[PDB]
Amino acid sequence: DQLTEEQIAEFKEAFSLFDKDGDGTITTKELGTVMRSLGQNPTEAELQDMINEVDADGNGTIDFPEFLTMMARKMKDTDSEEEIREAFRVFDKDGNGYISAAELRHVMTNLGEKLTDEEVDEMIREADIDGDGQVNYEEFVQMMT
Amino acid sequence: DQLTEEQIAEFKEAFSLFDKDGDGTITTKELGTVMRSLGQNPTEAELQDMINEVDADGNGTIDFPEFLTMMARKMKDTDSEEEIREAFRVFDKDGNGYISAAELRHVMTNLGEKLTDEEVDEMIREADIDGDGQVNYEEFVQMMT
Amino acid sequence: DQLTEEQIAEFKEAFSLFDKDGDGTITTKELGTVMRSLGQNPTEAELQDMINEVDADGNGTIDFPEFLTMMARKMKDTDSEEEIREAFRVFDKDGNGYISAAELRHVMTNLGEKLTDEEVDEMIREADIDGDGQVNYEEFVQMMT
Amino acid sequence: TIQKYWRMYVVRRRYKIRRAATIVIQSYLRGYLTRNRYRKILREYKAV
Repeated sequence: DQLTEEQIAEFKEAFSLFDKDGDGTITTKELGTVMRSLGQNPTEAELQDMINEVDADGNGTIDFPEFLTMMARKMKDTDSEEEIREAFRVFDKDGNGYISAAELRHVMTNLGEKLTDEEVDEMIREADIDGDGQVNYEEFVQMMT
Repeated sequence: DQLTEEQIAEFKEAFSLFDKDGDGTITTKELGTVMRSLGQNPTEAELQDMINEVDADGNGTIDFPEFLTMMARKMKDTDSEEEIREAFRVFDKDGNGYISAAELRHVMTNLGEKLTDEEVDEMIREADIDGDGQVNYEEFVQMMT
Repeated sequence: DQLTEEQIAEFKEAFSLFDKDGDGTITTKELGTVMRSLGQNPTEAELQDMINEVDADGNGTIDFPEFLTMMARKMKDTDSEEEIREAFRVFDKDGNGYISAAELRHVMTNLGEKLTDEEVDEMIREADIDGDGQVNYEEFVQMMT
Repeated sequence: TIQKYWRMYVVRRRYKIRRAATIVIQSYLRGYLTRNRYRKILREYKAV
């Protein structure tokens, strides 16, 4: 059941990493960071939807209860457990369950919300890639879960 | 594992500061103070688990051979020169070992097993904690020996 | 009653240097003097306690049986020189059997109840000390016995 | 759909690392403060 006291404590600790006065507010830039630190799973465009209620150019400020209000609705949304398999199904090399490294560069750096260079490095080191290559998506979903 | 004379002597070099009448037994609450004085660095939860590994009452008393029987079952390692360095590596300024003192004060008061205001009074008086500067972690570990 | 006739005689003989009238009563001013003479090593605060245990307003005067009762309060303590050899080990740099003259000066005049200027002068003269060096605690406890 | 999940994974991981590291540093510091009080008390007591 929602909102036993200890839930609010755990979520407020994660927020208290980012506030540097103790006034209960953060910059809008770190809203995605606190949310994903707790393992909540929104898109960039889904964060942008909320930020249009509060920010003049992407450099504003936002209270703990505003963040927690967005989180309260996102905590009833689905875990994407079916959705991530439907996504990876598209990028299989031959239908045996294995994503190609070539397609994966287009998935990282061209399609959708993309990834920046120094965190594409992270996925290359996670996958042990020194040339042409591949990865099983059921295993990779299990690892990202 | 089994235990040896010089280690048992060092364990009593801590314990006999607290066994004030030489009873050979202490009320179990003080065991955390003894073990931290002895150079192990466990959490409260690990002190509770090391009590759980011998079925013991935290509100009772613990005689010295039963304490040595716990030490022969001891499960949490907490003395390693490398483990504490791994913890500092994520706070490095550029890869040359520098730690921002003000940021460390913020994080240690707002995340994890947080420092209280009276512990900050004590820490100021007894660890000389800078509010303007920075410290290189290699020396800083060996200052806290 | 806690002393043999031989023990009572020994303590009465010594007490009769500080009682000066033979009526069986001492001034509180020499109470420390007679106890320190009769093998005891009482702290300043322990002399204060033992007087205020008898009377907290009083008259600066104590009966011989009440003095023997202060000796009885001490004589339970299993006091012997090996724990004193161990006391100096806490101030040894090498384990060589040696305390530095600087650390000894700090020990005597910063920590604890504290020796006075003349108690230091008197001890230095008796000890055959020469220069701000180091002093062997095995030999010194042999002299202190 | 993959990009949201990877953003979650790496941030959640770096939060766990920093929270664990913080707890380790707090534990080592409470270790030091205990050892300093022990060293002071012991010296005072043996000096007397």
